[PDB]
Amino acid sequence: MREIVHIQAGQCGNQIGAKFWEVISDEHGIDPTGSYHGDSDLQLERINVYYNEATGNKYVPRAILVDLEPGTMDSVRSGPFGQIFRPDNFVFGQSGAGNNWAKGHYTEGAELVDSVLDVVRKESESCDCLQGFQLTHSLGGGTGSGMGTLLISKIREEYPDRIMNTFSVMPSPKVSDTVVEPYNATLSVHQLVENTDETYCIDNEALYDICFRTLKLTTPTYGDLNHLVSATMSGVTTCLRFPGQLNADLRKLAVNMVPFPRLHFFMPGFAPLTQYRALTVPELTQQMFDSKNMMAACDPRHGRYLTVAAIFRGRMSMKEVDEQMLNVQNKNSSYFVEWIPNNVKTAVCDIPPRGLKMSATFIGNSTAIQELFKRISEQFTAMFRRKAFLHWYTGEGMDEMEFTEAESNMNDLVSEYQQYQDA
Amino acid sequence: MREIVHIQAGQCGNQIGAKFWEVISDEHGIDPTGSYHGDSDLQLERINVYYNEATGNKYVPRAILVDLEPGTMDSVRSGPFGQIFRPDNFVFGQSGAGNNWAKGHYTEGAELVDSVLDVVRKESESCDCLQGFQLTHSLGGGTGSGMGTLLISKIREEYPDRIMNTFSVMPSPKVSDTVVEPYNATLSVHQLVENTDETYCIDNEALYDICFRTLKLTTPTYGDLNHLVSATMSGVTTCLRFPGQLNADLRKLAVNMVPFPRLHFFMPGFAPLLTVPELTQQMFDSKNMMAACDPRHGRYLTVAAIFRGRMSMKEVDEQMLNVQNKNSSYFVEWIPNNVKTAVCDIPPRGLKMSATFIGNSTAIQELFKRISEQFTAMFRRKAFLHWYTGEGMDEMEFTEAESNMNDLVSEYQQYQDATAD
Amino acid sequence: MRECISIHVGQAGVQIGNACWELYCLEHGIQPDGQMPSDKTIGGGDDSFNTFFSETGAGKHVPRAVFVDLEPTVIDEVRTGTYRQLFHPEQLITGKEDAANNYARGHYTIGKEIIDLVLDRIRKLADQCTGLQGFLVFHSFGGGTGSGFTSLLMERLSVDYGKKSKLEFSIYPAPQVSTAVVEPYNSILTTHTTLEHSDCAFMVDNEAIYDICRRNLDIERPTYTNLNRLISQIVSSITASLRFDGALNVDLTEFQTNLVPYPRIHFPLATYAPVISAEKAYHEQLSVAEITNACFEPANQMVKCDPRHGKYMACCLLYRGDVVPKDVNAAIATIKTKRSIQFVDWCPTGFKVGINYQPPTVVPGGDLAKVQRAVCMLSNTTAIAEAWARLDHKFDLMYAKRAFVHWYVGEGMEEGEFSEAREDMAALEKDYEEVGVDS
Amino acid sequence: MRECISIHVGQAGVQIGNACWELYCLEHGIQPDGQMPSDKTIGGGDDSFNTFFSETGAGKHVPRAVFVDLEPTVIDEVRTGTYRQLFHPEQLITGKEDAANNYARGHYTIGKEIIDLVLDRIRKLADQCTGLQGFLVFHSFGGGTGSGFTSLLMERLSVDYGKKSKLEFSIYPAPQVSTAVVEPYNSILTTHTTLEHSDCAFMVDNEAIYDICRRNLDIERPTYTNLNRLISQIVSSITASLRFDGALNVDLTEFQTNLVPYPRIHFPLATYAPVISAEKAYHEQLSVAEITNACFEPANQMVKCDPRHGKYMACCLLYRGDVVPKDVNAAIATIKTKRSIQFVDWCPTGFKVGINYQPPTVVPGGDLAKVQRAVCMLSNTTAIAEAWARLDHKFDLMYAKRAFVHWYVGEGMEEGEFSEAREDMAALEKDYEEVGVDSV
Ligand SMILES: Nc1nc2c(ncn2[C@@H]2O[C@H](COP(=O)(O)OP(=O)(O)OP(=O)(O)O)[C@@H](O)[C@H]2O)c(=O)[nH]1
Ligand SMILES: Nc1nc2c(ncn2[C@@H]2O[C@H](COP(=O)(O)OP(=O)(O)OP(=O)(O)O)[C@@H](O)[C@H]2O)c(=O)[nH]1
Ligand SMILES: COc1cc2c(c(OC)c1OC)-c1ccc(OC)c(=O)cc1[C@@H](NC(C)=O)CC2
Ligand SMILES: COc1cc2c(c(OC)c1OC)-c1ccc(OC)c(=O)cc1[C@@H](NC(C)=O)CC2
Ligand SMILES: Nc1nc2c(ncn2[C@@H]2O[C@H](COP(=O)(O)OP(=O)(O)O)[C@@H](O)[C@H]2O)c(=O)[nH]1
Ligand SMILES: Nc1nc2c(ncn2[C@@H]2O[C@H](COP(=O)(O)OP(=O)(O)O)[C@@H](O)[C@H]2O)c(=O)[nH]1
Ligand SMILES: [Ca+2]
Ligand SMILES: [Ca+2]
Ligand SMILES: [Mg+2]
Ligand SMILES: [Mg+2]
Ligand SMILES: [Mg+2]
Ligand SMILES: [Mg+2]
Repeated sequence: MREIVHIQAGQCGNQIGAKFWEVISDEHGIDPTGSYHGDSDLQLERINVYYNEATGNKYVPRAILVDLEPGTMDSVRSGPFGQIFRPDNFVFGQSGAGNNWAKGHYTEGAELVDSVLDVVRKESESCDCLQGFQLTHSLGGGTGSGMGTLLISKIREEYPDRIMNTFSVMPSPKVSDTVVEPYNATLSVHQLVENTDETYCIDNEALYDICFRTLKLTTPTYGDLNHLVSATMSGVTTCLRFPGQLNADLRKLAVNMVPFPRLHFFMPGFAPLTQYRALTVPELTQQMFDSKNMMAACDPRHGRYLTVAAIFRGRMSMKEVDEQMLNVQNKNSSYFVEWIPNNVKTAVCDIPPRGLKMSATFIGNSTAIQELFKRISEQFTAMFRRKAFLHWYTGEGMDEMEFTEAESNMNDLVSEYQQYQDA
Repeated sequence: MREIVHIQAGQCGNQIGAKFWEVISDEHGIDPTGSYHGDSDLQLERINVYYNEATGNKYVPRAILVDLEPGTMDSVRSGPFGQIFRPDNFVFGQSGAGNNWAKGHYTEGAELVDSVLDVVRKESESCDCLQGFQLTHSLGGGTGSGMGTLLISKIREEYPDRIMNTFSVMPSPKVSDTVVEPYNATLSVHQLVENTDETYCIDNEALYDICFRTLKLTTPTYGDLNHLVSATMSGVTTCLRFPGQLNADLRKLAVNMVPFPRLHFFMPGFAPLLTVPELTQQMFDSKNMMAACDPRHGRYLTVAAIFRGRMSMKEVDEQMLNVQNKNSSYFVEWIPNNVKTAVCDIPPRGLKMSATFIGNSTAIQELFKRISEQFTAMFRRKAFLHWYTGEGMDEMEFTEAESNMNDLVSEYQQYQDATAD
Repeated sequence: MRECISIHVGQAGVQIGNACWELYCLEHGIQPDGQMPSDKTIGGGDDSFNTFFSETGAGKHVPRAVFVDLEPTVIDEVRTGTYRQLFHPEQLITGKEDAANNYARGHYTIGKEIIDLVLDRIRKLADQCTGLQGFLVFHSFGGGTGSGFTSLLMERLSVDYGKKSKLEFSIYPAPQVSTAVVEPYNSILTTHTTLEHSDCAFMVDNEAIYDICRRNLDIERPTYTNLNRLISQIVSSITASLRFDGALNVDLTEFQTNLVPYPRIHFPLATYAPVISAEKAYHEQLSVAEITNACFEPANQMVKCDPRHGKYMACCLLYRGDVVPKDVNAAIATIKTKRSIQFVDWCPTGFKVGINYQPPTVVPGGDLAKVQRAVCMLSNTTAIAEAWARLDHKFDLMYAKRAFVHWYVGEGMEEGEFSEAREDMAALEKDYEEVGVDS
Repeated sequence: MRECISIHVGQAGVQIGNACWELYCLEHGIQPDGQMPSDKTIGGGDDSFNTFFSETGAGKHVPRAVFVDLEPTVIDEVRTGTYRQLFHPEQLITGKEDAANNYARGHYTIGKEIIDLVLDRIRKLADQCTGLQGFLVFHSFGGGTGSGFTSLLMERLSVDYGKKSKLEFSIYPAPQVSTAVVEPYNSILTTHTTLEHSDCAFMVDNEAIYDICRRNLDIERPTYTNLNRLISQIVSSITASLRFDGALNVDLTEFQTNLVPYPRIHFPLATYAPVISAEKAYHEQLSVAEITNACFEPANQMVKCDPRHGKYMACCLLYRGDVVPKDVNAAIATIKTKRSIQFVDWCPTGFKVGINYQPPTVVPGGDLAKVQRAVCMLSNTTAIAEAWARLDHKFDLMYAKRAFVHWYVGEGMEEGEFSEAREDMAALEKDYEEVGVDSV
């Protein structure tokens, strides 16, 4: 039945993961106790994708919670919808990964991984027809970055043919915890380029800018950034959670969105950025393609679009939707590749998210994403040229050779992206 | 728990020794009967440094009186605070020393050293944690000079990691007793250069002049000189006996005062003989040195200064800094921050405020030169050597003492001229 | 009496299939529970409708059909639909996970495991047949199943039912109607693999049916339901010769005798008229000459192309309703000297004509107005080569960069099968150039 | 979990220890008999303050601390003082004879008599821990015990706890306060011995604290009691992240990642603001903008050096009290344009900010005014090598003539150990030069 197992690891992974469940639980009418209280059968028709049905018309998120420190775990368990999560699926250690990729991937994480796999394996046995896994995590810490990528490799070893889908938060000096985030992120991008089928790049720098420059918020918190992440996550999974003309799953999504295997990093976008005045469909499509609405700091105009998928939610003129999309394309055809015919697809969905009359969600595969990796790479080299802070890693058993490899593999990625920009 | 074992030997030894107990008993509130009659709790805090606690809050000096002749300790047990002294700790001979170093070190004094040892040992088993010993004697000749240095050497073999501290009174002809005093001094300096950790050079030459010129005394007596000696001894031992902001013992003083092992001979000073500015100034003046040496004919290796009485810490700091800057030339550069200053609340008897001076200065070589001059004058002509060879010594032993004292003066020069970069 | 078994593969064939059998039932008077009062012989009989329906002791008529899809979501709607009781449960074969728009996954990976089961279900139906004439395969070009599993099925059918005829109803992909980017790949891949296992294939271009629904029916955003009701009208016109008493196209081999003179060029073009909106309360019904004249308007063809700059190898006019031979000859006389009808010089310039007096039936509540006379024209024109040229060009654009190939190679296909299929298509276009053009 | 054991070694460490614990109690509402009425969990709990206090069945909260000194007189005050009932006797360990300002005596002759006993008491404390995080070691550079015994204790701890983290709060000697002539020797000696065993050291220059107490607090001649009360405020700001929970609070091990670029460069420079007197605080109300700016004034630094003449490798602002991010950011932007914050080229130019909501406390009868908001800046700057240079020159002046070296050799040391220690210091100074040079 196209069931998806959700895994959320680390502090960021659990806070955005936790908001995701709060939002989609709402859209499906599930209350914090897991009892259906909605008004439409549409809310229950794909409910088996993300929720496992317990006896007593009870719905339980098919979600696994992972962390090396017990804090955020307790934070979620007492948050709004904390009770809705299955207690057996809170796997957490005590030591913490100290924002150290090596601790999460090799030393501290290794002691806990098998515990997580037993829950993963448990939730999968409970699936008529497992579709794939999805993982929320940050790339610049330790548990999400390192243990996350470690789980993604262990899961691909036991489930070599399921789909691996991650929402990956990229680090930025504007919202920074420690200086070693380029190290943690470069080691992880390496893993992602090899063991995931689809990755949504959610760039904290972009999030910061959207809050600061557009929403007019001098002092943005992680709570403001996550509001945008959950909006986007809800929109990207619409076709998975609600009925529509579109009889598609994550594999069909990857076959059409990923023309070459290593280029599976997606630029997400959302409109309107969070209103009394209603938006117009021309306005929704106008913003969706605007650089200022991309959740990844890359100017789409600096590169070309390989594949585009847009999802409109709301009760709207499907004809006008279609007219406006062909306008943009015919208005920006110099930013789409001519060698992939008809590479901009649109899905409409009648259920609008709570709070908005209608919205659009943008999923782009664009060569401009290289700017993001170039940025990560510039900040990596500045430190690595002098081997600053390496001792936090070499003291956990890692060697410099492994940093050299990740950096090299990342530059290749940037090269691949730029090879298809001059087609 | 930092007990000190006091030992006084010879006429001079017991004389200045007796006064030392008169003064520090008065400061701590101990009457001649050993009963505590003071009014402050500061007087009893470090009392165990020099006193044992007897049944019924009776405090007994932790002292051992030694002499080769009963005609002196007889006196000691008659003066005020003579009953305070524990009667077993009297260890007196009979024959006498006859101002002959050899009789005190090799022949007569040896017959009696075992007897004193058992007393020093018994007093040491009593100590929670022994600091070391302090000896008041005299390089002038006989018991204190020759036997005293024998005791130092015998105690050292049994307490080698303890501190050996002497108050040594140097001979001067202005207060002379015998002609052979240069001979005895040199034989002792030869011992002290090798077997003590720190030695205060109380010089009868300086004491004579202070009484005469300064205190304008025409006919100075030993009473008058000793009164100086007491005032100084009370001073140099102040932070041993009271709980000042300084937390230190004999070994911590040695470590900061003695840059090289042989150069452990100090120049005491005392003022007055009245504000912080003058009190500091007199303290670095030659007229206040209990040693016939001009601080300005050599250089200070290290200096310690203790101010007693009620005064402003800040002014003390400022006045001590000004003296150094205005006399920078007279301090070696290779020992940074080599002047230290303590302040104690309670003053001495009869003074609103006093200051004591402990200098390790190369100018001390003048003292040694003086003795060396008088020694080499007699030895050159072989005068009186039979007194010593008749006890078993040979001229060789007289030569070593001279050649060793020459070097001692030679070292003090070497470092006086030493430069930094 | 000879039987015909229909096979519906993938989402497009299953739904198009649903629509046709709904129409077949309304046309022969069969109830949604398989009853047929028209039929007086209970449990048997050799009537013309028995080529598409078998009967039971209980008087129930069952389509000679099999529905196969690699995921249950579309067939389930048939299992709980209005004609749920009309189908035996074993006629409906569903899988666990689909082919993800991946021809390789449908033909090689998932296909290998489900092919034998399907062939058994087909055998079960062939056994009940006393003269099977062959099969009608309904499928899309673009679906991973419609493209990939179909071509494996067509390969096997040629083995287990050698002498029999295979006819194909194919849905050509158009971006106006839900298409994935890789659909050009699946189209060439399946066309090459199946080109020698199909005796005759009717392409329907979703672009064409889309516009017809917009122009003639005034539907702003046509849905699959709108499209499939119009498609199954064309399909019903093509198969009626098999289901009703008649003389023209009485069995699958006449389609190839009348329409396919060269084997590889077995792609006839369907035009159809009149398409009239049921929302038009009044609308004068056209004459025979008029509906005939419309068969030569590009607007009414199942594939957008211009037959005027091509040559014909065969035309076949199939009228349904109130049509007298006298009026048919009159129109044909006129449309010869009016329009541009080039025939290839090695073929007679003529028209095989059929008339079925029963007029088109309309699904009640459908979009189509009832009409007293309608016609369907099957012509074999080199013009249709346009649809191959458009498709092959899109193939070229992506394949030059190797885009999306890794998904196919990853299911076990060899990259060289791309070049083989494309090289075959490059020959197919040439076969049309040599047949048609001149210096 | 995350529990810290605090070891106070020798007079300076013990007397700094009193100040700190008195303050912690006042910060958490713990009484001198150890009762904490606000604490509802009797006999246990996993609260933030529990990282420094254990609990007994009777509701007593006992510091996770050991006091060690080679003579009793300084601990005896703790034993008979106001917080005497706070510690168990077994936590207060003293010998009979100290090290006499002699490193050789604290690390060998005397120290060996008592090291085993100290390590046994530490173990007992560590066994009461669910997740011992590390050790905090309070000592002076200049004393025989502070330098010699500390080095011995650190070496042993590396053997018994491996790479478990060890943090130092060190007292750097200054002539104005109360320094012995040999303190430059004990300083270079212990710095060299502990260097490979210390994850991070906070030096407090006595000359800096002394000057601050005079200028800012209007104290003619500051005493040890004056200096320690100020030192303990700095110590409290650094550990505040460990003892208090908060939405915007950052853990000290997170700053530690940004404050240590390389193992040997582990000496952050601390600054604290405001150090004002009640007479002056009655008028001025000091904003986040003012106290932040004050951290970049050379004269407010726990170590006397000139950061304008160096380069930054990390800057952490630790705020506590009535402070909100909007103001912090606004402040940092001002500083970021009016001052010479020159960073090295190989690390970002950000400022890492934590904010603790609990406001500063002051001991009753102290010299600091009660304020609504304070800040402590932990910066890693090459400028701090100036302290190494000053101390190394004094060492060289004496060692060139072997002055006082006989005291050390008499206890068992070899001249080789002196030159070895010095050469290490030499490398350390060169290490600070190189991190500052620009990349290729
Ligand atoms: N006319 C028409 N075209 C359809 C219909 N359903 C799908 N299509 C078209 O067929 C193509 C997609 O093929 P599908 O039938 O969806 O695919 P499938 O056979 O299920 O294959 P997989 O889903 O990949 O396993 C697209 O070009 C669609 O526009 C339908 O009901 N009618
Ligand atoms: N800030 C501060 N410095 C102190 C304190 N006590 C001593 N110091 C300094 O520490 C150095 C001396 O170290 P101490 O702690 O006295 O010595 P110790 O560790 O007891 O060593 P020993 O007694 O020699 O065995 C000097 O530089 C003093 O100024 C104190 O309470 N506060
Ligand atoms: C499960 O949700 C989705 C699944 C898919 C698509 C998609 O984008 C609208 C989705 O929503 C995010 C999709 C998108 C991209 C394509 O290429 C641009 C394509 O041809 C193909 C598609 C989808 N097919 C169509 C015709 O829209 C199937 C895969
Ligand atoms: C037992 O009492 C004393 C003990 C000491 C000292 C001293 O002189 C002030 C004393 O009073 C006589 C002392 C002296 C000299 C120093 O400087 C050369 C020094 O650094 C070291 C000191 C003392 N240290 C300090 C900081 O004054 C410790 C040893
Ligand atoms: N958008 C967002 N980023 C976060 C959040 N929490 C942490 N981050 C970022 O993630 C990185 C730190 O990873 P974190 O999740 O704290 O570490 P982990 O627990 O070891 O995985 C930094 O770049 C933070 O800015 C959050 O709630 N939202
Ligand atoms: N200041 C002082 N010097 C003394 C005293 N008695 C003797 N001397 C000096 O000590 C030297 C003689 O030593 P003395 O103690 O009399 O002889 P001993 O008993 O055989 O050691 C001479 O230089 C005397 O001037 C005394 O009471 N006070
Ligand atoms: Ca019948
Ligand atoms: Ca508690
Ligand atoms: Mg974090
Ligand atoms: Mg005499
Ligand atoms: Mg399908
Ligand atoms: Mg001490």
